[PDB]
Formats: sequence, C-alpha cells, structure tokens
Amino acid sequence: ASTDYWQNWTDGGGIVNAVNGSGGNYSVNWSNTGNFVVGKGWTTGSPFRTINYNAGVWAPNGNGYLTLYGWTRSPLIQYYVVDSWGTYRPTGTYKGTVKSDGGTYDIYTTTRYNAPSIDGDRTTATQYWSVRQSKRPTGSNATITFTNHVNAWKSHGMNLGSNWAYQVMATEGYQSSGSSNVTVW
Ligand SMILES: [Zn+2]
Ligand SMILES: [Zn+2]
Repeated sequence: ASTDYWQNWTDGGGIVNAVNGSGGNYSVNWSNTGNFVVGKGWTTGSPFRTINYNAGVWAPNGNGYLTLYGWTRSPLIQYYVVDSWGTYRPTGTYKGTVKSDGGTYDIYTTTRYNAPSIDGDRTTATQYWSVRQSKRPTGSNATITFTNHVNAWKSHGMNLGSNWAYQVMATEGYQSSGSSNVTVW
C-alpha cells in the first residue's frame, strides 16, 4: 500500500539537497546543517502498518538518524523508531526494551522544548523512542513492524494520540554532513 507523503523540512542551516524520487525513493546530500527532516511515507499513519525500507546509502558524518518518524494528535505525541545513526545515539528516560524485526530496541521518553512541530513550526514535543541497541545493517530490505513498538510503548504507559498525522521513514540530521538514499514501501 504505497507511500503518498513527502517530508522535506529544514531550519535553513547549511545545505540540505533533498530529492523526491520516483515511488517511495528519496535521497539527501547535506552539508554543515542545522536541523532537518526528510523522508517518505504516509499522510495518515497507522499503528498496524508494516514499514518496508531499503537504505541503499546511509552515510552520515556527524549526527544523523535513520528512523521512522511520525506524529499523533489528541494528544500531540512524536514518535521515533531509530534503526541507525551517525556520531550520536539518541537516548532519554529509560523505560524498557522491545524486540522487533531481528533487533532489540531501548525504549525512551523525552520532552523537547522548541522542537519542530508536525508542520515544521515549533512546539513542546512529548517524544516516544525505540532506539536500536546497535546500528542496523543497511542495503538489504528491512521491516519495521510498528505494532510491536506501539504495543510495547502502551505496556510501559506510553499511549499515542487518537488522531494520526504522517508516518515516514526519515533521515533526520543536526550539525552534520552526509548522504542517504532510501526507498520506502
Ligand atoms: Zn516491556
Ligand atoms: Zn504550524
């Protein structure tokens, strides 16, 4: 059930060369950036979606995340499933672990002031994280069975909102350079 959403946001710092490729493909080549989020996915996320991707390039030089990225409203909550990163492994308040798709993820919560909002304005964001304990190998087809994460979060008292905004497989960077090329389906 194909992607229908193109995410491309930058704070304006540095160079963020994002290409919206055919189908579910995109690429980013970025240099000395502020914060940016680029990805492909769906306009209306679902807690039951299996996200398929293949990162044919994952080459951050500094802080970049290769991550599921989405939001709910009512209440407003941002969520991440981070499969790989660059020089920084994102963490927060430790909640527990979840096993999914061949990997083990630590579960964290954070609250970020002046965080990017759904539309690239700002907000105080309540964030739920699953962060893989080691960087996922890239270049082969990969699955994120998102219901495993949703169910794990719920069991640890982390409930999502009733209204679903977009749900993308993203490259997020901060204060970094790099290259990524990802196809999502
Ligand atoms: Zn648990
Ligand atoms: Zn806004």
